[PDB]
Amino acid sequence: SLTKTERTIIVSMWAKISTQADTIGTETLERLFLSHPQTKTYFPHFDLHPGSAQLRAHGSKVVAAVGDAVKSIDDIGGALSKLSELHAYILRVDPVNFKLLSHCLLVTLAARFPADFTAEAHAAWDKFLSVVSSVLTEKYR
Amino acid sequence: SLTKTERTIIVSMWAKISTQADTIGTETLERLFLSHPQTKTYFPHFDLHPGSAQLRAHGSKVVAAVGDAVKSIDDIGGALSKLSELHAYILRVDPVNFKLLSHCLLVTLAARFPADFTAEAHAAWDKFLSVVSSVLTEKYR
Amino acid sequence: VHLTDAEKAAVSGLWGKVNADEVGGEALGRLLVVYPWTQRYFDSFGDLSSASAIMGNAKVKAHGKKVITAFNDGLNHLDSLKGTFASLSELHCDKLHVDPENFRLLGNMIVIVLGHHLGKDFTPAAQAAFQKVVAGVAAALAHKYH
Amino acid sequence: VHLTDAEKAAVSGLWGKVNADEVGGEALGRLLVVYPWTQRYFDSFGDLSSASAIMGNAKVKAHGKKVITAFNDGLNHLDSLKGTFASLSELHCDKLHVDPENFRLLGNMIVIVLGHHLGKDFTPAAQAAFQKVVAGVAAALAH
Ligand code: HEM
Ligand code: HEM
Ligand code: HEM
Ligand code: HEM
Repeated sequence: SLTKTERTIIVSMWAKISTQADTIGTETLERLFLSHPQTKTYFPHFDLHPGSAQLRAHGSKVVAAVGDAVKSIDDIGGALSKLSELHAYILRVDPVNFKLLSHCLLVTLAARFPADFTAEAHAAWDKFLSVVSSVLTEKYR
Repeated sequence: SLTKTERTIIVSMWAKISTQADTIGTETLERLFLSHPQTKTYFPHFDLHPGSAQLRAHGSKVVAAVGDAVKSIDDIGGALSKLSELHAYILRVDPVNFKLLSHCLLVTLAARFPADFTAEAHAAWDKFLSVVSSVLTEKYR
Repeated sequence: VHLTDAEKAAVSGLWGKVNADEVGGEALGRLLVVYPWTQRYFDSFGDLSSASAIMGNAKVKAHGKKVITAFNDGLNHLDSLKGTFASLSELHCDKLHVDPENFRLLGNMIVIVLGHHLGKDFTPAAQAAFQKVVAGVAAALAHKYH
Repeated sequence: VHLTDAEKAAVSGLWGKVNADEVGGEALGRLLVVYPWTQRYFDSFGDLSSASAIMGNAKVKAHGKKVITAFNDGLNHLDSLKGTFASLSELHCDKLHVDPENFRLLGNMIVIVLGHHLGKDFTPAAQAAFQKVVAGVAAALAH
């Protein structure tokens, strides 16, 4: 349920995010792991130390995924189909964690694009990330 | 929204609820008001004493609405589309309250129809009520 | 948590009317069935492929007994849950990394199973009492540190 | 509710570089905008019909001051949040009837605003510190 305005805010903000995708992805994960240590257990095979190459490569894939959701904002479910199956059947990630990652991304955005991160932008992104999180956990319902 | 096995369980259980709809509706609300008093704030105009004709009447309407969703299960939103505005824009009910009411109804069903309340039937009703709840709160997310 | 000598007598009387072990086993079982992601913490329990397999799983039942035993400890120390579960709180956070929201979910499973077992005896007032208990246990388990 | 001295510093420093009063008003506003149902407890404040309106509502900014002030108090007593907020707890519980889940939301709003003001200074490690603080404050309020 995204209004036309909210949708443009997501597209506009995405344009800027895509030019700093790699750093935004890495910072988001660092915030997640540090603020919510429980999330680290999903990456036992990962080098989660600062500047890590795995983390950096992974953070890039995550933001790219968010980008696909932007490109397919009208059918996020279809776009992220493969990922929802992976996170539910294979990774079995606790739904609460998606809310935690969403919060951390919002923090990264607010700190990186203060001028663009208004209340409305915030509401639009929270709503968008809620749909992305809902789609990724749909396999539990 | 629901698979055939879930649908079958919802319908057969509803067959039983229908004959006791009024008492189930009333028992659910009373369990809710007593275990989660915060919810009472939404009914300041109500005489919340047991046996209340006002409370019982409201209970009948809630269960009636659940039944309407059961009847047209292939399209739950279309059967409850009306109730959305009321709860979301008018009543502004905190979404957490829907989990609470759903939980209370599950307790009522478990207590009333123990033989039918298997783990599978529980899973199906939980998913069904969650679908009903999203529709009623859809004017939020 | 704080319950009147009335609620405490009710919780006490109703609790004595159920097979605690079954309540714990069925509550855990329902948790695994209704919120499938919780299965991730019990890989060593074996076959959890279907609601049927879960509810009849011996390890699930065996573990439910341990859960309910600790739950029973709480029923015997409603004036000091924080302390009673401090050790379990540490285990589930520091060692198991279980998001505390799940403590609330299992608490809800127990309340539902109590209703399932007690029928008419699990009155709206009785549920309210047990609700304070289960909320107390969940909070005690989520309390950071002690 | 423990904090490494290294962290104790971060929270102490960073909370200084920011304008507390603005944080509270903006955190509250974001709460009302992002979660429209929380508006139900503020019919008095007047016009909350839109974001810009909400963010510019005088009564909303004024209340944020008190919320941020209280938050600040608990910030000076990260070891006794229990009693510090005890008074407020029963006020939000027994009198205002606010579902405890909401306290956690406002705490997230506060965290986001801090990142909004401090920018690059609000680093991951810094956020973790404040999250623990925020988590503690919400816990006390609900407890
Ligand atoms: C906005 C939410 C999220 C998005 C868009 C997302 C996206 C992705 C993508 C694109 C992959 C890689 C798929 C592939 O290479 O086949 C992935 C992997 C993974 N994700 Fe997520 N994810 C999200 C949230 C989460 C959360 C909350 C967790 C748990 C803390 C999580 C844990 C994992 C794990 C463990 C992997 C496996 C990576 C590996 O083995 O290298 N994800 N995610
Ligand atoms: C499965 C979830 C629910 C269903 C199916 C449901 C259904 C209904 C229905 C059919 C009505 C009557 C509409 C009319 O008069 O035209 C109603 C009214 C109302 N509901 Fe709900 N409801 C649900 C959950 C909730 C929750 C969680 C709350 C808040 C704790 C709530 C609060 C109210 C209030 C305050 C009214 C006004 C009724 C009056 O003044 O008589 N409802 N609901
Ligand atoms: C009413 C809330 C709960 C209580 C009272 C409780 C109690 C216990 C107890 C007494 C143990 C055994 C400790 C020992 O003797 O070594 C245990 C273990 C465990 N609990 Fe919980 N628990 C609760 C909720 C949860 C939840 C929600 C989860 C995750 C979905 C969980 C996951 C585990 C795991 C993975 C173990 C270790 C089992 C093993 O290694 O085989 N618990 N719990
Ligand atoms: C970071 C968490 C919060 C803190 C520290 C906090 C603090 C306060 C304080 C200090 C007061 C003034 C009471 C007094 O001492 O005279 C207050 C009032 C109030 N708070 Fe909060 N609060 C928090 C979260 C919330 C949330 C999540 C809600 C629900 C949307 C809420 C709703 C209210 C209401 C309705 C009032 C009374 C306002 C009035 O009468 O105009 N608070 N809060």
